[PDB]
Amino acid sequence: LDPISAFTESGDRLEVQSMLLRIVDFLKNRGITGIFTHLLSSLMDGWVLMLNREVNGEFNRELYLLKARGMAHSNQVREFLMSDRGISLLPPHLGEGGALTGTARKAEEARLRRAEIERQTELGRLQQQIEQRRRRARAQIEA
Amino acid sequence: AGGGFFRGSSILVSGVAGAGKSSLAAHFAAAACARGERAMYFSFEEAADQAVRNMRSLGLDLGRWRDAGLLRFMATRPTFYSLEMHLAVILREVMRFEPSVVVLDPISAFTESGDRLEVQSMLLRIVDFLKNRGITGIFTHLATTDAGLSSLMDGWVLMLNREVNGEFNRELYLLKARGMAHSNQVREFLMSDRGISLLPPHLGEGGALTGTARKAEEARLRRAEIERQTELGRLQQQIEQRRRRARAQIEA
Amino acid sequence: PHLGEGGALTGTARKAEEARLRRAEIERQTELGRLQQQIEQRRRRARAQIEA
Amino acid sequence: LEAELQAEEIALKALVESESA
Ligand SMILES: Nc1ncnc2c1ncn2[C@@H]1O[C@H](COP(=O)(O)OP(=O)(O)O)[C@@H](O)[C@H]1O
Ligand SMILES: [Mg+2]
Repeated sequence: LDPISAFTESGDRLEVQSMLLRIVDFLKNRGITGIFTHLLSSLMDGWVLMLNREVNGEFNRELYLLKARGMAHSNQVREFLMSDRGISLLPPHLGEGGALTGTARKAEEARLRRAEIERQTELGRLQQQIEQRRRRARAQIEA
Repeated sequence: AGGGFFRGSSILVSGVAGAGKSSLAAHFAAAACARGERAMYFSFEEAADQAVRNMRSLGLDLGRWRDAGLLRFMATRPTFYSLEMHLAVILREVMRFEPSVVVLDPISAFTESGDRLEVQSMLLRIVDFLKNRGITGIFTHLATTDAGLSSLMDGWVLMLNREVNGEFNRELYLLKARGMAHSNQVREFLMSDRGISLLPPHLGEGGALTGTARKAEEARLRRAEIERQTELGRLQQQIEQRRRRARAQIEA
Repeated sequence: PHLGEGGALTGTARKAEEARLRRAEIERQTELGRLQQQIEQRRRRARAQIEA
Repeated sequence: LEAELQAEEIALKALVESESA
């Protein structure tokens, strides 16, 4: 049913909700899966929230699952990318920052990589200084 | 304080969708049936067999009590009657069944069906009948602004599914319990095969957190303690070596 | 009633801030005393150098 | 001299740790 918002936007609330309840009841009675796309949510046994949010001047695509009565659904907000090959869902990067799940995810990857490179270069500079001071001490002792 | 809500009480399990309000109400009812008592569920948006199947995920076996007759599952829709007819049918079934615990899930369903004054009238009549007959009532509600229905109820349990850093952590508050002392703390209600488990909060800087935030704060404290101990050892070693230096200078 | 800066806090946060303030005053005491003892030992140093 | 060298090494390690902090 793509979309059910068409009925609601115009019809009386009671009337439209009655029709919706009736449709759901009939489908379930006949044992038929029912997808309802919406632009109120407790009449459904599963609820998938789709989002196209704005992040730093760039819009990003996040899908997550906030309802599923008789199962265990992941509470994490995964990043869904649409493409010719199909619709793909990529997991979030866990740890610092939470999930990000966008070009900011790429930015956090880059920042952490830069900081690791910096840590290595600085530990190297300290090792070099320590070796040079050791040589200085050896020389002074020989003197 | 005392071991739970008073028997003659009106409880309000309020929440957003996916907060396990129906699950907590089902736990109430199953406890009633387990104590040798007799209880009703009044589902206004779900089927009885569907409910049994779904709660068997959290570990309850409501089917045993249903078969024993200690559980009656009445499934009726908000729009298939007039709110007055709903009141009448509910009262009649409750009378013939003579329960100890009654669940109404969701009482939010009887909103658009009628005028809001009549909705308050219906809800107040139901609450008064249950209390006056000495029946524990559980009333589930769906939604943060103002509801107005909390005053009629004597106990308030707020369930919450909160998005924190891209994760929906589950939290439970006991907002009100008239005539008792209760925790003003946010316990963390974890839904699992064994059941619903409320875990205590993390007391310290930053609050309770209750989730991946708790894990983050715990890891921060751990790393910081290790850092402090490493600094302590570093300074002790520096002191010892400077002491060797000064003792050797004195010997020179 | 709360007074001064910091706000009413009103809760475990108020109790935590009072604990922080007690700890801060204890640390002030330790700092002052350690500075005094350090001054005394610095003097010992200088007086002994003078003797030498 | 050798002990002073060791202490300086330790101080450099401590500075790296503080930077980590
Ligand atoms: N085995 C399980 N593990 C984790 N979560 C579960 C399990 N079984 C059910 N749930 C949770 O129970 C929720 C349904 O609770 P429900 O009582 O329907 O709340 P509401 O009445 O607000 O819709 C689902 O969101 C689902 O995540
Ligand atoms: Mg439900």
